[PDB]
Amino acid sequence: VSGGGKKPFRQKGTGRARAGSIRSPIWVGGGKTFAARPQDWSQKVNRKMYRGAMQCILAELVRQDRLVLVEEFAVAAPKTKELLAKLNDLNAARALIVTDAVDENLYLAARNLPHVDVVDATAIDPVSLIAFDKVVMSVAAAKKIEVELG
Amino acid sequence: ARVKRGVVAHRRHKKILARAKGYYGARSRVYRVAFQAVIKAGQYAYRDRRQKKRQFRALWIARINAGARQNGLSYSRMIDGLKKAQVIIDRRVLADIAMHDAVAFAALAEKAKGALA
RNA sequence: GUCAAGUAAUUAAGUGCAUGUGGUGGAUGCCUUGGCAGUCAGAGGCGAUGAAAGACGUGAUAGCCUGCGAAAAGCUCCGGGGAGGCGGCAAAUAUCCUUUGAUCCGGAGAUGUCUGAAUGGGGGAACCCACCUACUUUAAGGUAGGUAUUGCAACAUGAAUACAUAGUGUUGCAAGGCGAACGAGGGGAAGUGAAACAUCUCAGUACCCUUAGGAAAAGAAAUCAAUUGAGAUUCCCUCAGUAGCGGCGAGCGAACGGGGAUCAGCCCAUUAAGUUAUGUGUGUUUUAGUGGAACGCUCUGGGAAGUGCGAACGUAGAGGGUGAUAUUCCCGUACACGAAAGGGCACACAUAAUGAUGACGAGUAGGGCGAGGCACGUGAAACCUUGUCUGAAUAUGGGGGGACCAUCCUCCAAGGCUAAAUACUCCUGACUGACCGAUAGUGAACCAGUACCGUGAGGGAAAGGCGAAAAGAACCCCUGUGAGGGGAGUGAAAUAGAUCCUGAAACCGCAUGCAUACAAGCAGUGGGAGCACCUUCGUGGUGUGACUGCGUACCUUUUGUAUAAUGGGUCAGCGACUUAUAUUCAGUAGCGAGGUUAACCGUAUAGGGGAGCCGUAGAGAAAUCGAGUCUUAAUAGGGCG
RNA sequence: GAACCCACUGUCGUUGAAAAGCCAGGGGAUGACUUGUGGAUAGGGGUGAAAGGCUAAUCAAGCCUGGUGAUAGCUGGUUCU
RNA sequence: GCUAAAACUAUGUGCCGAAGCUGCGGAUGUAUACUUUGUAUACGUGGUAGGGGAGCGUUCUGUAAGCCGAUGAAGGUGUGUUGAGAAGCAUGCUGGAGGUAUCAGAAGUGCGAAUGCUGACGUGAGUAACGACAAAACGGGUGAAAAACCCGUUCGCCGAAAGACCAAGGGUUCCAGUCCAACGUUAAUCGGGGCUGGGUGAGUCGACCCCUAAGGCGAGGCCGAAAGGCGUAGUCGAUGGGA
RNA sequence: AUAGCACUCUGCAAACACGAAAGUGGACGUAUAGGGUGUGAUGCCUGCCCGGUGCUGGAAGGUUAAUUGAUGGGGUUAGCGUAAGCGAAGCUCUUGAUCGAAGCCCCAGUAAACGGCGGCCGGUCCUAAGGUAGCGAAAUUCCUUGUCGGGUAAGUUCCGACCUGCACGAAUGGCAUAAUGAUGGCGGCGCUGUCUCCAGCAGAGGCUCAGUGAAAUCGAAAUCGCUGUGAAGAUGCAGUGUACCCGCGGCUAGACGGAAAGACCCCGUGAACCUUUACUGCAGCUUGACACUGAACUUUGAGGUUCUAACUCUGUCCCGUGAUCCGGGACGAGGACCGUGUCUGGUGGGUAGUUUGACUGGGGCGGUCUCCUCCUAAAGAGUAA
RNA sequence: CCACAAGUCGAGCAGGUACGAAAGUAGGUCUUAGUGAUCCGGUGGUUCUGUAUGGAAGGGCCAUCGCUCAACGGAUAAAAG
RNA sequence: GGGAAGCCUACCUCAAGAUAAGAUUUCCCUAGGACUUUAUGUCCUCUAAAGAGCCGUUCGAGACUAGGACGUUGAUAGGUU
Repeated sequence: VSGGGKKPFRQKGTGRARAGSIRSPIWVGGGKTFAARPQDWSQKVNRKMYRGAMQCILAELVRQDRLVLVEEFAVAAPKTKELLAKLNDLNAARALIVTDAVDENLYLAARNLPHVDVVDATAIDPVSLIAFDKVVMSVAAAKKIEVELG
Repeated sequence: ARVKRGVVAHRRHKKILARAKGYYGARSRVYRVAFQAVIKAGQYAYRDRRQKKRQFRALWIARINAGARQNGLSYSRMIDGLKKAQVIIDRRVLADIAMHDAVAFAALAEKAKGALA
């Protein structure tokens, strides 16, 4: 805090409580007692623990019937209405779409849809797998995730 | 996450001041004095919940003594006579009867002195 | 009816409690043209062609702020844009400008007083006094240019002193000052710890001085290693709190080897890579901008974006605003276009110049004396620097491998240049936050480094909020043509009426109900009559409390406190066990005789990266052995396993 | 013995008219005198007919800013059930 | 207050008397059996320094483009009600736009004290005091209001300063009109107060200028790790000389 | 402080002081001058001691530094040896003979240098020497209000004198002294409200009314006396006595009243400043060795004589130049000295950083601090002052 | 016996001894006081180590020496008011 | 029975807040309605006594108060003689 170098008044004789600086944390306008600094909040996760958690999440989704397997999922043109109809026929209005590769047309079509996101097979994360109501997965993506074992 | 204390602190102080209603001067206006006053009131209540039983037993014994001496007995002799006669009516009911029904108390005293004889 | 005894009711000068209604005061809640910390990408300077920082002027009205400079809220040209505009506090008003294209936005020019390195001399900064040229005036002046010092170069001139040199002058060129952090170099403490203190530590830290660049420094082995192997410099992870140093105290603390980031070498007189300027060419980026989809009805309401019912766009459901909560009302967003003129960066050519007084390194290596640096404090002390005194050989030669000698291995000093990986943020653009929300966050959200204090260096505040829109209360009344209020009127709301959202507490009034003027103390607590109001009429509710038993505050510190031991006038707001790293133990989860990665790469919480760490075997000072080992002559005994 | 320069006694004043004074008396008053303007000496230093006196109401080592959040085996305080 | 006691000695029969014991209702810790149980039985439940266990509230992040809200959120102020507690819930009035379940996550997470910090307001108390004991009185005027302003008639005080000038220092305080909220230790129509407008005229007065003292700076120069010290020629510097 | 007095240093580029140096003051002075130290007009004067510390002068005897490096002993390898082992030279580790100054030890002088001027019963011991003049119950005398005289009715003060001076004394001056002093003590005249013993009066406050309007303090108060109890001196506890509610003018006995985290005392392994023959450094001063540093003749490694060319001059003249700086040149006087750098011995409260124990019927002074035996010690062990 | 660091008693086993004919006795003295940790150095020995290698210097291990550190569990090599 | 400057009376002053609030003399007030909480009941109209005070002139009484005298039917104060 700016200033505060000098003793405000002498140690004895004035009748006041003794003080050393006008920027003491007791005083209004003084420094904070334990001042914070920038922090790093990342934790370490064991590789095996992460992979096991992903496996458990996928198995729970399967046995809860929130994972929908589809042979092929492609879009003809970058059209939000076309994508919306394609998801509505599958009954997956709120969904995360996982594909072996991310087609630019599909990405552009999905960008503006609320509660719809599209990811590559190698970019799935545990929070995304849980947040969405359904996960629509292609067979090729399922095979790659199989090879990676979650 | 900076936390302000105003709402909770105000609620606590207001509850203490509400419990301090009716006291004299600063005891019902000033938080420090009011807070000291409420604790002392609680301590007094705890002690007096024990003192009350003794005070009421003393009152009953005095009234029974008056009735017995009206009927020609002392309190101790009347109690001993009732114990010997096996009557187990307690002092609260005995004092109530002494206050409100002279004839029944006279009958009880007759029973006690008959057992003493 | 008189008299006499006994015993009720009736007063409030003032006060207490409760409730109602106010005042003062400015907490709380909600909010934000202000802060804090970062990521990505730039940039890393300005100045004698006069800087940073200031003084004074400049307006129809002109005090302050902003802009500008006697051409003075502006002038000229080029480009954009298409209906308002004459900067803000700050309304009104006037004169006005503008589709013959204003205001406004971007680029390039013109002008640019005085002080300040200030540079014609001087000086108490914003002032005083000059000289010389050219033109101009006829009076006592005006215009423009010039007139500092130091260093270098050329020229001229020139003493003691004969040649000369010193000195002196003219011309041309260059430098000085300022500013955040980072770099390099010259000097360099003490508080503190060691539970005292002097060696030591703190620490080459704080501070002072000089001086660069966008980075700097270092750098191509007279280097390490010890299987005869590696191969310039810099930075990160390990090795490792190990080997060592140390009043062997407190403490200080490596290297070798391994894993990464980045990778690059070139010359000493005919002389290289590289770097810096100038011009040209090509490519990219940047300094204004243009277009840019799609909503209706009904209910509540002051107001609809809110309820209910249906519809449309989406490469656009980011954000902001509009009278309450909007993808379809406005500005915008995704996307697609766009530059007269100027700037940056990249690559390639031409010319300069530099590299580049230097051609294999002598007062040098080594030595005696005193110091300093190396993790290393004189130690068994190698190696580096040198204040003083000395002093080689020179490839059949010389340096090193931690005292010293021999053998081996390795390198060639006494001459130079060199990018990247690394360090930082005065500043610019965009974006972000389990950061703050007016006692917080910068000292400063507001005309703040201001008011104020000090001779001076210096120190250093407080102060945000009417309403959607001023629609900011015409007119009447009391009053001093005042202040203040009462009506009327505006507004959804005026107890939103100007220091105006909400309006808590301390503190101070008025009103009603009950108690209170014969009675002694932490002011309550357990009982308890009477009264007033309400009432489901009650074994009910609210207020009060005659009379009565018991009863000497709180905190701290102490053997022990009502203590006449400490602290507190009261209220509201703020105020004290945290953060990073290492280690040990306990829970819990994964894997399990195995477990786990670090730096780093990676459009990146994934996936790679096995160097390293812990566990799996002890004994011994150690060499050495090993389910054993040490001691011993001992296979005895015994200690650790 | 006036001006001027001092400060020996007493009363008052002591939240003063005043952070050193007023009143009544007192000393020197041509000298080692008093005084204006402008200069010099700077902190382990200055100056001192010497009291550790004075050096901006501060002196057995001035003031300001930094080291600095010095250290304190001492005192105080430490917030819901 | 007490004397064949209400004193002392000895004996006896009753009674009073504690938060001790018993009775009735409720809560909780540990252990043993029911071979989950939340159930019975048994033994426990005063506590400073300390150790252990379990919870309540506050701010922010996800869940949350969800749920509540102008038919009224947060905040403020009453009332009723629930739990063993920190606390929870419902609703009248005020207020006028936000709030946030559940389960996880992170903390600027709880104040009565530190002669603690900032602001506001009390008690003393309508108390002390209103700053030289040179001194005032009356008539008229103006004005809402006159002991204090203006005019007039009397009285008193200074007169080597309580009068008249200059330097330093200050900076509009000078003059006129107008106003009285704040300032003036009272009121004020008055003012050194607010507002508006005026006012400073030099060859001879002073400054500037010429000249120098103490002293300062100082081309070259001497000296010093750097910064710098001293100093020659010069150049400044009045408190002095020059119409 | 002072005029006067004394001691001492200083030969001029003075001693001394400031400054890192250049340089500046001393001083534009020259021993009748300048610095330091003590005493303090004047009159009479100023005794004894040189053992100690200091200062001055000698000595070349003993001790001692850097420098120098004679001897002795190890390490290593050519080679000689069956082996053990031996082992030159060369490098290297160590040992340290000889030379070597000042200082110190030693010998004298010095007190207007710092200092000293006794003991124990006439005597004796011991000293370096044992107080001269003058003065003395004093600015010095504990005992002490010593004793005597004067003053007073009565005098712990005053004056005179005496002298068993606890513990005067001659330039840290002795004894006096005219004049002088807002100087200390004592006694008189006049005078008085200083007092016996206070009274009256005048002005300014106090008090009342109108206007403005503070302060320190403060846990909360429905805030009596007495005797007792009690963290040991009670408004608040126990017993008892007294007392209707509330102001105003006075008063200061209590509220251990207000004010300032006691300054006395102790403690902290706190602070600061001052002193010294406390410890350890440094500045300053001083000695020798090496360098700057040369030549020619002599004597018994050292000493001497001479020279000039290094170097010095706060000496003269000339030039830059209009100049008491500075530089160059010419002279003159010195001269291998002086002086400076590195190394080294000595001195060094000038200056700096620090240390200087604890127990303890408070602290200090005294005593104690580790080990063995007995008692206290209560019939096992252990048990404090 | 004991906070630690320390202290005390000890049968018996192996080797080499002395005295006794022998069974045997002897690891100082009737016992309990006669003492000083660590660090740093000195001397003797050693089938330990030895910074490229062979040596060496230095270090280790075993035995032993230098304390009125007496404020005697011993703050420094070195300290009064 | 006697018996002291000592005790209670006696002398002077205060004294019924002596809540136990005492005593004596003298003086004053003798009207109508409405209603319900049917009671020393509350509201209207009429009435206002004996006295006390405010105010004024003042005091040998006085800080302010209190106390004493007087207010035209009058000597209370000033003036006048």
